[PDB]
Amino acid sequence: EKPYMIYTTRLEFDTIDMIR
Amino acid sequence: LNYEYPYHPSGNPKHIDVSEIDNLTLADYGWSPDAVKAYMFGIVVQNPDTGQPMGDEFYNHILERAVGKAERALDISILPDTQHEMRDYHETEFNSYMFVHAYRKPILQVENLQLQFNGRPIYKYPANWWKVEHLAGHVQLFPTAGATFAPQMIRLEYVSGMLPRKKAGRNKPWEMPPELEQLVIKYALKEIYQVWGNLIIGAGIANKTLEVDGITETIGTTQSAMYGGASAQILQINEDIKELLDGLRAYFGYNMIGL
Amino acid sequence: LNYEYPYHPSGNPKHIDVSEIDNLTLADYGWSPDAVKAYMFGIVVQNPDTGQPMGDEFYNHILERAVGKAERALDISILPDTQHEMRDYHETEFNSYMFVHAYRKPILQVENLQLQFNGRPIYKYPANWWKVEHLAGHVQLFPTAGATFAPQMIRLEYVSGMLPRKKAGRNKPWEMPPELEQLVIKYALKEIYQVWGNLIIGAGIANKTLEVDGITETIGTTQSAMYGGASAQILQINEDIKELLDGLRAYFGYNMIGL
Amino acid sequence: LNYEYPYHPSGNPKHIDVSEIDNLTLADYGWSPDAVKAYMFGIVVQNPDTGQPMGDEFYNHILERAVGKAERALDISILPDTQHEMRDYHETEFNSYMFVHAYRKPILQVENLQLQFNGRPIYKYPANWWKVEHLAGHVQLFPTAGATFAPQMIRLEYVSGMLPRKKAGRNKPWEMPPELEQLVIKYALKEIYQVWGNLIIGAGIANKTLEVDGITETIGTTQSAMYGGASAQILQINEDIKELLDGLRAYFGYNMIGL
Amino acid sequence: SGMLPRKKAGRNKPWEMPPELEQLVIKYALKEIYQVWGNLIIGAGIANKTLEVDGITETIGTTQSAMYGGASAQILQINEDIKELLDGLRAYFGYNMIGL
Repeated sequence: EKPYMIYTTRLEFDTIDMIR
Repeated sequence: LNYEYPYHPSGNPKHIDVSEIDNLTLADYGWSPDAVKAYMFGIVVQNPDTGQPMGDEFYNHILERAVGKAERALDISILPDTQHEMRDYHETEFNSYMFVHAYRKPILQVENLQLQFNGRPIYKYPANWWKVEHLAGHVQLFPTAGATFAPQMIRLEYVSGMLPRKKAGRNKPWEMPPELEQLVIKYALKEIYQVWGNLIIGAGIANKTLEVDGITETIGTTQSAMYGGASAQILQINEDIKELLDGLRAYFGYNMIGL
Repeated sequence: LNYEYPYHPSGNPKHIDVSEIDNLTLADYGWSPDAVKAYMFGIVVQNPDTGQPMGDEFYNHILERAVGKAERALDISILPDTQHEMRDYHETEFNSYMFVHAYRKPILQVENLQLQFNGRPIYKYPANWWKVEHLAGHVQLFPTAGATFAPQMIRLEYVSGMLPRKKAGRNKPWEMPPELEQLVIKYALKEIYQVWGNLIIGAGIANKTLEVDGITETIGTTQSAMYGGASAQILQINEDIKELLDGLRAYFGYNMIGL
Repeated sequence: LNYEYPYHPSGNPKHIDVSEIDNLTLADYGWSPDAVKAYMFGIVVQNPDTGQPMGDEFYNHILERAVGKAERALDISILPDTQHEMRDYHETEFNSYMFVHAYRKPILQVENLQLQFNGRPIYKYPANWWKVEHLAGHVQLFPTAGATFAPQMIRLEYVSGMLPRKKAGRNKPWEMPPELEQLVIKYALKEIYQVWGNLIIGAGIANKTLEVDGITETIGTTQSAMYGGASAQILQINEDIKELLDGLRAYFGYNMIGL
Repeated sequence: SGMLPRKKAGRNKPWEMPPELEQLVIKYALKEIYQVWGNLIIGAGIANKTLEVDGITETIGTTQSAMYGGASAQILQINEDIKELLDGLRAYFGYNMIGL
């Protein structure tokens, strides 16, 4: 009536690339 | 035919009762603090010195001002209100089936229309003569049966505003478009993002690094000497507002007057 | 020939029953939260404070407003609704086989057409005279047998909207083109990405490094002092929207009127 | 009809008592230090030499000057005041139903209107002849019954200003629009941010690093050799001011005069 | 109305679909599939990562960035191909015209 007035993200190694 | 007197079903159908204009609220149009908070899902605005969340009073205040802004960016009356106008006689438009353009639009319904002189009714036009075009804001008469202008000869009373839409995805010409609700939300949200962009990080910090006893932390924030923390969101919201305003200024027409 | 009275098979063939316009839903056009999630395959939006995924109420809300946006970016009626219009007599168009352009298009079918005076029908045109062009939004009569204009002489009732397409890859002029569905999806998705962009990292972080006892972990995120986390996706979505809108604004024509 | 003499209900309805114009205050329009602090939620301005917070005297000072700025950026009278004007005879406008444009607008009510010669009233126009258009600032007469100009023939007294709005989200033509309140707030806030921007860090520091015995602490602040600590917030406030001013300069018209 | 699938390689009758229009439709689909896939090549919203653990160190820079998405390059090239194809096909079909 009246006017109003005053997570998840993980780092990990690529292990297949480590094998390579 | 039978009807409540002024509200002839063809020319001036009744769309709202004059009791309801006192009862309708911002919340009935879907403007609520929770509707804002939904667009910031996963954020809280919180005083870093006390952990207290921001009070809903500020949300309501911002919403009421955002509605005012929307009612000025477009030449419209959103919330229902009773308008009383004294309009000038102009010969061309008076001859043009007593054409008058209301100052406020849409028209929900016409309440009274009279020709008067010093407040005395000179003639009271039968309600069955009244022709109303609601979204345009036009009123005309189609009678059943020394100067080019004169001031305040016509007395016009009407209700302007929009009703909340009755179906999903649809609006009648006297019902609020769904996208105008989103426009008002976006206007409020831009202010809430301006507030929140000060509090994500210690005030005036752009970079921090701390190293203590073999623990090290470095943070780069989105704050910078040029851009505030919420710059990105505000820019995107301004783009959305621009698209919405283009659309709504296509829905309502360009204003024109004959001199 | 035999037919339900208003729906003459040549001039005004029946395309929908007035019972179905209450039964059709957004999901029948494929606008569903599952479709949006399919375009966001491999992403999940969840509140970091609780792990709760975003509720389908928000998706349906955004979808309905995106439908409204599409219905204003193009001068079209997407969802079936009954329209009742009072249209003005104009001498040129009245002489031009009683030409009237509907305010809303496409026309699914015409329900009533009458010439009237103070709500009294002066004449009721036989349904076998009605000629309808659905995608254009044009109605004409081809009878079998003191001023240039007058207000609200014509009473017209019709259903506007589009039906869901019957076959893959095809549409009739009264059926929604397959790509307008994707436009509405892109509009919804543009909002969902703006929500998701706040939750990829803690608020207001562009970079972090944390090191403990010689273990080091370091992130540069897609956030920045200028660009939000979902900037690139929104830019691509805007490009797709631009192509779609160009195509659809070639399908529907330029608006024109004779003064 | 019965009325207090000058305030004929049709032509010059009473909107305020001359007692109230002394009782109204800035706080009644919601311009208060608490409102500013609400827009600066989660920030405190305090003297680093003493920890004393900034006094409300400064806020009220800045608010009053911001009101003055708003009253000059737009050609309007915000706060109620009694205006006494001596206006020139011009033949064209005098013949045009004694048209006079007030220097200040809106008109709350007209208090006196007389034709005079060396301060002697030559005629006193009956109040039932007075026609007032409040937001335009126009006064005319519609009588019931050697040179083209002469100086100061018309004596006009009236109250200019705006009343606080009676309902949320709405205003009458004599009521302050909700967004002009926010414009005045933004003007005050733009000064408060310039004060606060000096106190986020010691004077003139853009970067510091301090290290003792291998403990390291490091800050990059939002200050820079070009941009002040509150640059971004002021830029955003200026954008908001620009939108608000465009809207309000559409609400009030372009000034024009006939030579 | 419509087109039939072409009966010979490299050739179409006027009522048969040009081979390049098939490629145009493929490219339109492929642009969307690349938009999907460009989110998944890397952890969402990561532009750089470095990890060091017990004498093993890895650093990766991705094609993702604060401006450009992971599949930006492919999409740009596909847009170039689409532009060439559309110019060709809008030469095959003519300009629309009507007499008023």
